[PDB]
Amino acid sequence: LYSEEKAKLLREMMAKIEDKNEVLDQFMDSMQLDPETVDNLDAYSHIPPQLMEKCAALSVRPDTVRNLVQSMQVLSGVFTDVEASLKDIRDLLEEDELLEQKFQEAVKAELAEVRREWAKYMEVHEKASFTNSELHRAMNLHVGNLRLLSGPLDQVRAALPTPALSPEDKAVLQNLKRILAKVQEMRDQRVSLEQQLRELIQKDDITMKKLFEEQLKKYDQLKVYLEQNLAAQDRVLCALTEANVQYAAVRRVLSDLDQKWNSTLQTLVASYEAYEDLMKKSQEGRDFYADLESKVAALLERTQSTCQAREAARQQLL
Repeated sequence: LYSEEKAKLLREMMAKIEDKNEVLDQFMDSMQLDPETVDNLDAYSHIPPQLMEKCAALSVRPDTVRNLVQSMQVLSGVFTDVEASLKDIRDLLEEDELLEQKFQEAVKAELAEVRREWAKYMEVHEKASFTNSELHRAMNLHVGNLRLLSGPLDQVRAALPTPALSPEDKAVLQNLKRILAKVQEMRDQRVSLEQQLRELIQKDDITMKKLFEEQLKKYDQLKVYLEQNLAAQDRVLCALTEANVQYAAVRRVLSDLDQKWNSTLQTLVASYEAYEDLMKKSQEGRDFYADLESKVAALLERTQSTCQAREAARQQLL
């Protein structure tokens, strides 16, 4: 009979709180602003734990970059050596063709096999070259980062981009977080006063009927506090929207800085995680081209021997 009056008072107050909260949420969500402001600033200067983990892990095996680069050195040397031997085989064969035509104007089997093997190894080198150039491209892609993670930490941190906000921008941000703090305080106060109202309503058990006009007076104070809370919103929203206007540009800046930070970090992680593959593919190249160099050097020997034997067999001229 009297709980219905309290339920009415509570209903009115909850209607007001719900409307105001609704508009507030529309503005706040429309501004992409949250009391957990995405200004970070602190984050930009702190090396990510996972990165420092990777650095410390590289400090236990300091022959990473060294062994990789040296492997690529050997590989390159064998590469150009193979090219040189192939060229020498070609030259010897063309000289033999010349001498054979001269001899034949004024007057085998092994030679054909040699020529075929030469074309064969020329093609093998041709196809492997793509693999090799891909390996060099990966080397360029990752070696610098692998060398950065293997060095001092201050350089790893130096690689990360940092803000350079003018003092004006700093003031703008501080004002924005001040107003956002006021909004948060206002919301916490709103929920707190709500719970105080519910608590006093629930425990208010009473025992002509004008007594209601007297016993409902115990809510007048909480109603004053709540009206003050709800009526202060429009102004703090005006201030917050003005500050946000002054904040759009710094938002742009710090957003681009965020994405650059993340891209840098991701590239460094990618290089660290690619090292192993780099090493195994470099070892594969070294094996492939050590064997190929072996076969091409043997072919060169047999070419010299066969062309010398042909030029010697041209003794009919004696």
